[PDB]
Amino acid sequence: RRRVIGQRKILPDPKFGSELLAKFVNILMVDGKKSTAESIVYSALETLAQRSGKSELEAFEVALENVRPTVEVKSRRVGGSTYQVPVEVRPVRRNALAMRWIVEAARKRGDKSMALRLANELSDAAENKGTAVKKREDVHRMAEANKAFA
Amino acid sequence: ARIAGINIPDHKHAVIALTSIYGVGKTRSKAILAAAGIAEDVKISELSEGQIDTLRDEVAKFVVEGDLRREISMSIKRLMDLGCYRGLRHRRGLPVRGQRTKTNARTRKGPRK
Amino acid sequence: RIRIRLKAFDHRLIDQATAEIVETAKRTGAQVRGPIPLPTRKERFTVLISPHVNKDARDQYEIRTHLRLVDIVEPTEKTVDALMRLDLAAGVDVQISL
Amino acid sequence: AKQSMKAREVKRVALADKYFAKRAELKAIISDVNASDEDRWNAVLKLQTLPRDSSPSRQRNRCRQTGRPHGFLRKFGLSRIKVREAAMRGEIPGLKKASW
Amino acid sequence: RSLKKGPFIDLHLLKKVEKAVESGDKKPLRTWSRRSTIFPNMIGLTIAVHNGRQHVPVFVTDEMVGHKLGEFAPTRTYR
RNA sequence: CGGUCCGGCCGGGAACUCAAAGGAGACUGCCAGUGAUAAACUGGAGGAAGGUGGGGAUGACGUCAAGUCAUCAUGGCCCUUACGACCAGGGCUACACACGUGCUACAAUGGCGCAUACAAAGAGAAGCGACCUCGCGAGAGCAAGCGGACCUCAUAAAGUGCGUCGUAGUCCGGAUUGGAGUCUGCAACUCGACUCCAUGAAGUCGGAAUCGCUAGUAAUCGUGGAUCAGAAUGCCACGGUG
Repeated sequence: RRRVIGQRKILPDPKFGSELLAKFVNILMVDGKKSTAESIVYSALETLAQRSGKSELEAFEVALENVRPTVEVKSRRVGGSTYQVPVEVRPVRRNALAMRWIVEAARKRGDKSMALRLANELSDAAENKGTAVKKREDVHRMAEANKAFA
Repeated sequence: ARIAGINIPDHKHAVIALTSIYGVGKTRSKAILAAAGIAEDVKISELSEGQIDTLRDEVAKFVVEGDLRREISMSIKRLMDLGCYRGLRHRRGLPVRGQRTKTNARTRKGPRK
Repeated sequence: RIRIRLKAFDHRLIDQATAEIVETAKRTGAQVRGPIPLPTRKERFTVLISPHVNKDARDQYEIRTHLRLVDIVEPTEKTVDALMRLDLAAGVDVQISL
Repeated sequence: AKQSMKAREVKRVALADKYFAKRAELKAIISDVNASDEDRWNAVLKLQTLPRDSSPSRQRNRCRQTGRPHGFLRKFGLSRIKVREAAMRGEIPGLKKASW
Repeated sequence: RSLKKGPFIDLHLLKKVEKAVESGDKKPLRTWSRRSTIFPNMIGLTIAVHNGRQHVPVFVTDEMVGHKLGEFAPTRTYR
């Protein structure tokens, strides 16, 4: 209902720096061992800077600029009428949604080493080359007509 | 050459290649290496042909090379004439552990037994 | 030469028994070390909450077993001769060692 | 449940006192030929092999108000289904309530 | 492997054997101690065992020595 | 603070910790706004803690006119050389498949080799059993400490760090196997568990559909104990990584 506790404000880190980098080392935590991601954070960028971008300073800026959700899609009904509806996303966490879509695919794909499973994912993310994105776009494209209502 | 016997792996050190063959697993791989006098660290080129395979009696503490498996089916050809449980269970198609009939047999006889 | 033990199941009853021990053994000879409280062996005693068809909930009871050693230093057997005769009310166990 | 247990207890407590409870350390010397030159064990072995009914097997103590196979509180002797009127009313020393 | 204490039989069955081997003459026996592990002298005796309904005759040979009377035949025969 | 291989150990001592108890702190009290300046919310300060303080104990008449006589009692009908009860042998892993609930994998941030660290809570005298042997090993011996803040069970794992293999129905995974051993008991052939050395099937995150949530929670890795002749990944407690 309406209460619900107030949603959290997260944190930065005194070494990892920004709130998103402090999220990167804490998201998709499994088995709780809490020493695995601190060798993978800002460590896939030196090859990215010679594969799908430039410098270790912009290699992750461009990844969250190529992966940029601007609209969400969801069902909406009003009595005996149902539509798939598009809604604009709020900007404040927009780049953290895009981050999640990369770090999960390195877990859901099982090919060679973990020293490859994320670097190989990021080099397509920095180019907007994600899996099945043509059929993903085909839903948002179909829902665009429902901003005209009935 | 052919340190791994029936199997293909050869770009590998004897402690992971002279394993799972001819009635041996891996339990004594360090001991036979220490009989040859070889260190387990750094890769080797000064090991001669058949050299560690000359020391196999350090690990042959088992019914190696089928010392039992060259008889087991004939031991069963006598067992399957016996008027006892362990003989009956070798002359009618019946299990001796697990295979509880209250569960599905899948393809052991096919749909409806 | 000798030492004592006191056991109970209640914090106020073991005090009510300590009040007798200091009065029965620690005045002649006068003995001055005060009583340390010691651990109470805290545990939950548990049984199924209902006698029929429920096995999901348990009834919760608090168990403690208190200990006092009180400390004695006089070596004579006379130190305990009255404590092995006087009250000490019902609900406590005393023990003489060495 | 039935009230059938005492008709077994009366024979099985004596069966245990004669052929179990005082026969456990005996096993450490009864078969030893180096620990005895005197003939003392052969005859009591022939006695110890006589009973064939229960003792460690086929026999469980069971509760006293009802011969139920389980619910006996080992360090208390009571059944957990015939104790609530005493437990609640503070009749067992040292148990406390409520909320902790 | 296993066994694990050699042949062992009920002490009533030991008497039934003793009576038969000493008489030179065998007569039909019916027994409920079907879990008895047969002695080397039990061969050829006239014996039946309880199946849970009736007694059924069992034929004892040198090939059965060291086994139980429940090892002689199966218990489930409909399948 | 005085002595001291520089250990509370010995003179001594509660600043700290442990043990238990008893007091004190917090109250929407104070402020600013909002509100028939009513009755009552929202936000702030100060605080270790902020708004039924946080969290438990609870369960208002009734409802299904629910289940339970086999947890404990009991009426009436019904059974009597018995449907009662004294025993032994057999049934419950009997089979065509479905349905409920769980366990271990399918890994590669993993697998293997090697080196190396810290527990916490519990139980315990024909007991818990040290140090030490004997057996590949389950276990079995010899033989001190201690009736438990004492001694023993007993060893923290995950991790750490260097080499090595390299998404493969096999390299990982372990079921029905092949062999010899460990054990209680009247006895484990058939219905029980453990160990050692080879072998080896399925397993490439799962059908429709539908189920559960929120910080020390999910997931993850160590320990004890109850039940008990003998045996549980079950049940009940303790702790690390989070």
